[PDB]
Amino acid sequence: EVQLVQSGAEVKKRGSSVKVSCKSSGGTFSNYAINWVRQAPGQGLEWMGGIIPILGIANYAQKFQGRVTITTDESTSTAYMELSSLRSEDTAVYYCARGWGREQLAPHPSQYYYYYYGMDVWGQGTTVTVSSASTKGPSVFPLAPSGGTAALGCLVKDYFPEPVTVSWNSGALTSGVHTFPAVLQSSGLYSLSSVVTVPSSSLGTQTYICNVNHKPSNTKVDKKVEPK
Amino acid sequence: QGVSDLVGLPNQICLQKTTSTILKPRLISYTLPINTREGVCITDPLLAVDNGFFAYSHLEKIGSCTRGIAKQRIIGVGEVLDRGDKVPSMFMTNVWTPPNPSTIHHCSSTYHEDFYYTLCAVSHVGDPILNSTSWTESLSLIRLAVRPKSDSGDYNQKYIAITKVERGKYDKVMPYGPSGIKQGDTLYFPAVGFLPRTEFQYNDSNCPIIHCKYSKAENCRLSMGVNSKSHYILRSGLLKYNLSLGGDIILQFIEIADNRLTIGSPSKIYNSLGQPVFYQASYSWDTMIKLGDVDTVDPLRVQWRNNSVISRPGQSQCPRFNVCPEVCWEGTYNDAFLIDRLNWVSAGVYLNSNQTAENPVFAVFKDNEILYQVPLAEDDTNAQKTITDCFLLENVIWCISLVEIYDTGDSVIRPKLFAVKIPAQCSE
Amino acid sequence: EIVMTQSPGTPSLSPGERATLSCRASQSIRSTYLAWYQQKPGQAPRLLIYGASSRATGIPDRFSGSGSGTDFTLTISRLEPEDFAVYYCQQYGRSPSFGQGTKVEIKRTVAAPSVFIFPPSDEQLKSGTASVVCLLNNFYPREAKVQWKVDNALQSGNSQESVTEQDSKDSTYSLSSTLTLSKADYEKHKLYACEVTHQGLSSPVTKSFNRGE
Ligand SMILES: *[C@@H]1O[C@H](CO[C@@H]2O[C@@H](C)[C@@H](O)[C@@H](O)[C@@H]2O)[C@@H](O[C@@H]2O[C@H](CO)[C@@H](O[C@@H]3O[C@H](CO)[C@@H](O)[C@H](O[C@H]4O[C@H](CO)[C@@H](O)[C@H](O)[C@@H]4O)[C@@H]3O)[C@H](O)[C@H]2NC(C)=O)[C@H](O[C@@H]2O[C@@H](C)[C@@H](O)[C@@H](O)[C@@H]2O)[C@H]1NC(C)=O
Ligand SMILES: *[C@@H]1O[C@H](CO)[C@@H](O[C@@H]2O[C@H](CO)[C@@H](O)[C@H](O)[C@H]2NC(C)=O)[C@H](O)[C@H]1NC(C)=O
Ligand SMILES: *[C@@H]1O[C@H](CO)[C@@H](O[C@@H]2O[C@H](CO)[C@@H](O)[C@H](O)[C@H]2NC(C)=O)[C@H](O)[C@H]1NC(C)=O
Ligand SMILES: *[C@@H]1O[C@H](CO)[C@@H](O[C@@H]2O[C@H](CO)[C@@H](O)[C@H](O)[C@H]2NC(C)=O)[C@H](O)[C@H]1NC(C)=O
Ligand SMILES: *[C@@H]1O[C@H](CO)[C@@H](O)[C@H](O)[C@H]1NC(C)=O
Repeated sequence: EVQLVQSGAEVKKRGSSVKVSCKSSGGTFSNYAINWVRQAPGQGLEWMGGIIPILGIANYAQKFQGRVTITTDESTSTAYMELSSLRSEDTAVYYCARGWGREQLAPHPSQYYYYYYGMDVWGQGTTVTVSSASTKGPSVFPLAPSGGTAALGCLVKDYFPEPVTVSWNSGALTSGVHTFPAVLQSSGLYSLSSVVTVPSSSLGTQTYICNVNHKPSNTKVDKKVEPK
Repeated sequence: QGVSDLVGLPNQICLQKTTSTILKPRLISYTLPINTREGVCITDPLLAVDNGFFAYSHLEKIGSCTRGIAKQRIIGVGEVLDRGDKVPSMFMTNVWTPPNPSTIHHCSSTYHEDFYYTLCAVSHVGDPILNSTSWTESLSLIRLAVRPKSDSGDYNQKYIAITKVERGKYDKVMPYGPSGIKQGDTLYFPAVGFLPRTEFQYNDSNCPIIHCKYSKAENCRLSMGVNSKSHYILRSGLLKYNLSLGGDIILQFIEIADNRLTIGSPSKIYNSLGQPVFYQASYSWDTMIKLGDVDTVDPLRVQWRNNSVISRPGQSQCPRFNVCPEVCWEGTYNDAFLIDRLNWVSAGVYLNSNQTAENPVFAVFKDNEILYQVPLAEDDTNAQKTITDCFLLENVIWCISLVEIYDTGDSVIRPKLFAVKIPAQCSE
Repeated sequence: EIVMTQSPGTPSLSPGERATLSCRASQSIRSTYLAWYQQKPGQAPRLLIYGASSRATGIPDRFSGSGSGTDFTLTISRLEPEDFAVYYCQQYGRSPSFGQGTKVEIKRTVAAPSVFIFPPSDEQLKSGTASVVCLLNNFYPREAKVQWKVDNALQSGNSQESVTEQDSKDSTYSLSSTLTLSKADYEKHKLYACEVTHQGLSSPVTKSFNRGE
């Protein structure tokens, strides 16, 4: 088996460029094609372009012609995608994927065509976030409970970049927990909620602590949530 | 007997249109030296067969066919013989290999008694067609014996730089086409002349824009060059080479007449049933097949057929069956071989697609109907160039066809060779 | 410059049922250049069908592809639980392009939400901004509407939403809405209400608190 291992997550400023890499790890590129496919969050897959390393040639979707360069280092069996003049629209997971690729005789005296077939070996993807905001850990605020069943929570607000992790009672509490997808607010910061459903009488006996971890700023906040 | 030029009275063929598979191709690609290896393209193929002998050429590159590194050019000759299966086949006798393969372009083979003379262009600027201004006209002739001899010096293989070219008003001339003919001791190679747009004599009124609402009268003239603002236009014709003259070596260019004039394109002059026929590729808006009896050789004037069924794939601007003057340079070379002059039945391979180079179909056809045909490959098969030459085998009309195909078995673009007997009866 | 459009938007089926997804091309294409992919959340896509009918290697029999020209179809003969995912069609060749995707979802009975309102924490008001949260818990189907009222004045553009994927145990959804105020504007009002509409709710349900009690 081959494995495509992609470069790590990126946070890039508005207007800069980025160069994701993808390494073949368990077989070379020999005569296959390497495609690049991006996916904005919540949105669908979008083919950006491809390269056939055993030939010289690389081809691009019209939408990305000019902004995207795709190259290889065939010796180290690695492919690169460079996207320049980045904007918020380019915040996405960028996948690298292998398939058949093929040069084709064209109905032309000199031209040739290049066909990229289905993609069966995929990399793990690289998240790239285009924003002007700076690294920032969150603030955690209780969502006070107020029979027969009650609900309480934690609001994890104004942090950057993704991700946040949330547990309850150090992971001992898992049933009835809903941790929601983060939302992005017009400040360029993220915010999410984590809630848990408990018995209404359970509010007397037990205690509830949410444990929020934010790695980009080495932040750890435990916050207890009281019926006020 | 053995294999002879198609001449005299040959064995009868079904002359009526039938949809039932009465042609069965035989693959003979193993007889030519196409040694497959992963990641090597094999292009610029050439095939000629005259009087039981044949010439073949290819250039194999490493990687792409456009930007690949030229690995090896080969020009070879041999005999076309019976396998034992009463089926004609190629057997190499003599192969030449230049020292620099990226230097030799647009070869063209003409047979005369003991040799195949192969006229080629020499260039250090790439393809002269795409680098016309930078190309210094330089021509070579590789003469190869079809029957090599033991201790003969240069009888087996003689290279000749050409130094005297008579080219009239044209700046440069070049061989342009797979094969030519002989008349007595004179050889004629299909050729192209480069003439500056400024000195091209053409009245736009002759452009037939009449039933074409979106066609401008300027389009024909603009299409006489590989783009609208090209420095040169290209004009098909012949390079004549009179062997009787002896001494050193004079090539004279003969332009094609301007009846149904289209841009200079790879062409073929061949002999059939004792007189010459001409095929010219359709590389522009005039997409129906251009072929017919040669009326005069010098000057060169072709009696083009009014053929309404055979065409070639194009791109968006001049696709298959387009008839209106447009400004375009696109199409493929798919020649045909006349096999019956009294009924004007020809045999050839066409690409059965509109804007894609695919689906090679071997077909026997008159001017206005395809009599019978058969595929040579599956229905998504990438295929571009086809060269079809026909001959007699114990008086049975056979045709050998080279087709540049993408071979899925090796994942490689390369030529393939087919033999097809033209059947006498029309049933099963 | 070929566009693929996919249908239905979001079908709801049950384990053991048969799913059939459709993909329509903006122009005719040869069958050999159509592919189908699967994607589960937080994972890369994997190829299921290629050449419009050929199963990729390692792919179960229940997946099959068909169609030609402009219209192509992917059939799961009998759904397993792990089949509930997103399915993309794609045409490939000179400039490949994807469909927009079809999510196959587990069907169950309609389930009304439970609704909870959360006033802002004092600790956040100390910092000058104020969030008010609404939780719609364990409902089905996915479509629910959250109207924010302040003294019965409905607003727009100041309240964001988020939804969980289907619960693995009960196949429901949950939604969280965050209405955001300046502390200034929060001080200026008394009754704060969440109004929820959902198919399992004939009369809209409302939960409200009066500020500071
Ligand atoms: C490959 O291209 C062929 C040629 O396309 C034409 O030429 C190119 C250069 C361009 O100008 C195109 O716009 C042209 O269509 C296609 O074949 C042609 O198809 C057309 C229309 O389908 C045929 O025409 C008809 O001619 C008949 C004459 O007997 C008439 O019956 C008919 O008239 C009626 O229709 C026109 C509108 O089309 C209206 O005025 C009235 O409705 C009128 O009553 C048409 O004029 C033409 O004969 C074809 N030429 C051929 C076969 O050489 C071909 O398309 C395929 O072939 C035809 C036969 C049908 O099967 C099509 O459905 C089919 O797609 C292209 N092939 C492919 C795969 O696209
Ligand atoms: C077309 O011909 C031009 C003219 O010579 C070529 O340009 C030369 O290329 C060589 C090799 O790259 C250089 O050493 C020369 O300096 C180039 N000359 C000039 C004036 O730039 C060119 O390479 C050819 N192009 C193609 C596509 O074949
Ligand atoms: C090829 O060359 C031969 C020899 O030069 C030509 O034969 C001569 O033709 C002229 C004019 O027709 C005669 O006056 C001479 O008597 C011929 N000489 C000989 C030795 O035969 C021949 O015509 C040339 N053919 C072509 C097609 O150019
Ligand atoms: C193809 O058709 C054209 C037009 O019908 C023919 O061209 C004419 O041929 C006559 C001789 O029969 C010439 O005198 C004319 O000058 C030609 N052009 C015209 C009339 O415009 C041509 O002969 C036909 N060719 C074949 C092989 O049938
Ligand atoms: C071009 O053709 C028209 C039509 O016959 C003619 O009147 C005109 O003189 C021609 N021009 C030239 C330069 O021959």
